[PDB]
Amino acid sequence: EDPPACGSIVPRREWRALASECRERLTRPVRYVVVSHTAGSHCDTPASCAQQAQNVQSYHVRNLGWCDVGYNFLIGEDGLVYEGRGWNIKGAHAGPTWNPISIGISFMGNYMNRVPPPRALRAAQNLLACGVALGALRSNYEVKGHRDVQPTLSPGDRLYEIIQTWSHYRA
Amino acid sequence: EDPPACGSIVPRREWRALASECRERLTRPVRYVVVSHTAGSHCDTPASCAQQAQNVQSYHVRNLGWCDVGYNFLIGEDGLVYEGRGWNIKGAHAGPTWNPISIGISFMGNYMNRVPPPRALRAAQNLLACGVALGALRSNYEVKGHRDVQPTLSPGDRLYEIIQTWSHYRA
Amino acid sequence: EDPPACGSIVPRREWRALASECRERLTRPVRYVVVSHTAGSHCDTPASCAQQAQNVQSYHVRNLGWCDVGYNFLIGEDGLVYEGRGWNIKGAHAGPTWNPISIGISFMGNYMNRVPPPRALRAAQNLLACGVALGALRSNYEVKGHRDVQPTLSPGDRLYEIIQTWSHYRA
Amino acid sequence: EDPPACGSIVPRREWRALASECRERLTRPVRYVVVSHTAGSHCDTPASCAQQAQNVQSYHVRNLGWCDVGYNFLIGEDGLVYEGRGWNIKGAHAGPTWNPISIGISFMGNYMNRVPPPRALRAAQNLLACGVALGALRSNYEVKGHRDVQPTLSPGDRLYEIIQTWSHYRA
Ligand SMILES: CCCCCCCCCCCCCC(=O)O
Repeated sequence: EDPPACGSIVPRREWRALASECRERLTRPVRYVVVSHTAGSHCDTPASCAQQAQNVQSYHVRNLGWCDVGYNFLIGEDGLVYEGRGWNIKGAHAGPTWNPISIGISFMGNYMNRVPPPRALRAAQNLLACGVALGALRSNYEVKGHRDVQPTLSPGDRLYEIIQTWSHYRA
Repeated sequence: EDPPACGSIVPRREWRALASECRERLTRPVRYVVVSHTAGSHCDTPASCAQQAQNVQSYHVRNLGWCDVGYNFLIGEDGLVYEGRGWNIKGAHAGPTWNPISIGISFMGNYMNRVPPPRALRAAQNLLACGVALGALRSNYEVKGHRDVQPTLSPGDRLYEIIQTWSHYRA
Repeated sequence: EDPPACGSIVPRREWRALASECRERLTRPVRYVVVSHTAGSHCDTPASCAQQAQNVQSYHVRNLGWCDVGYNFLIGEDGLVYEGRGWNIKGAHAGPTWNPISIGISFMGNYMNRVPPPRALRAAQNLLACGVALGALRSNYEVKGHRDVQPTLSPGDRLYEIIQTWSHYRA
Repeated sequence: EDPPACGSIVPRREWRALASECRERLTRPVRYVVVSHTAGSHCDTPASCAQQAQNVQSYHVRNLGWCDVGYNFLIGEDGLVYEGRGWNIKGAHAGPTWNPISIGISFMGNYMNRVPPPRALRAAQNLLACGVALGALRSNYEVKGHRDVQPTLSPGDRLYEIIQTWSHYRA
């Protein structure tokens, strides 16, 4: 194995995650990346966004009864990636056919009428190349919108339109 | 576009930077990184760290008459790396002996009696790897604190003592 | 609910196919059939062909890193049909324009300078009649040579000459 | 040292190409080069090679209805390079994945058994050095055989064996 300081990520603890109870592992390297939005309150400062991650995780664990926040990684408009279940653990974002074989990253907000800052998009794309550097993703990985693999308006029309233009996007 | 990773550097235009006029180029690969502080105001939201980078640059351009902001890159307490003279333009930060044979990174704020948050440290940390991947920084680059190569309190007592504990630091 | 079962097709499990990671669906009924060859050794036994099929799949999967073997079906000189991605999943045989709208069937061998045995030809024909009965293929499906849609020698000259005479062949 | 120090290329109009209709661009500096062969006949005089470049384009444009010949450059055994879509326009040679991010150079002939002559090889390597010199290719670009990225025998065994020995070959 080879791992470097590839990319930067706010750690679980830094955004005061509840501890995870989730054990199923993804099989490296993962072929798919699925992009969603939370459809929730957006945020643009470290403080506001650590809090939002906390709120999303809190909704998933307390109300939905999930082992942890369902996303592998969240994205702030503050330009920071926030660690969910990470590269190694199966998430709960895209249903039972896609959760086993994908990494799910979710911008934090509603992207129906808005777009995310060029820094939010930079974070996400840098996260994925790091995923590749680390061997968590395949080099020939493919990105899909949430709406491609499940009946939903996630990741939001504005953002969906945006991710259609990525190098690795295949639908 | 593309790939507009790595390190996820904010671009000159995104912080509303005046254009660069500096032409002297860095002979590669670069052996040294010099870490400084600005000794300016701190900032904790991308909005305030865009304003702060703009302020530093103008001071350098309008008052000192430099071709551009003196540092190769800047680091907020927002958690992002802010492009300055970048990887290839020789900077203005460590004097005549060190300017040509090093990349200068400066943390925006005064770190005599406080530290940069871990996100600030994280971004600096990756930016440095993100520069080895390029050929910009040599694989075994040595990190120096401003006060190690010049007579200055930069980069603040607290920041300096953290820097002393990084693997690539050479007193 | 009626029964017209046309599968004298070796199922993946039986030629010990590795498991497909391919998710893209063809929509039925499919209008086009593209005939390629592997330009690899040919095999005239259920044992060699099963192996050959794993070898072809090892190339597309291990080496090239694809979700599965690229073809929808493979054809052997043993007179049998090997299930590749099957009737319902987009194959990777003929490019971005034809892949979504066709089934790719590949003869296991190099038919530049020999004709594929009559039984291999009967297998392919009967494979096609089977797809029609299933509603997998349009009753008026069109057969194309690989070289008619992509620059390549595939399916080999001798085999290409033969398919040019087929009822459903379309220049 | 000087501004343009590279390479002798037979321009489109000189080997009497049809006008290109392809407008999708590559992003310089390009990191990848894929080497194919035409698989057809070889030519060894600038008269016969201009003729062949004309044939290969006819096929790609007339039969396949493509916007221009698929390759970015072609190499004759006359030892001239023939301009295809060139440095800036995405070609058609290596599929959906590789095409947007590479430059496809194809040797005119079949090298399954027979090597390109020294002058043909010199031409291709000089072409590549020229692309780096112009910033069309990354200083550390990588070469791959067509078969390293698509399932095909090209660029032919003898020629594949040679490119594998090259400074920039990356398996
Ligand atoms: C193996 C990881 C995939 C690499 C993804 C490219 C992201 C940029 C980081 C590496 C530096 C490349 C230089 C550049 O493209 O400008």
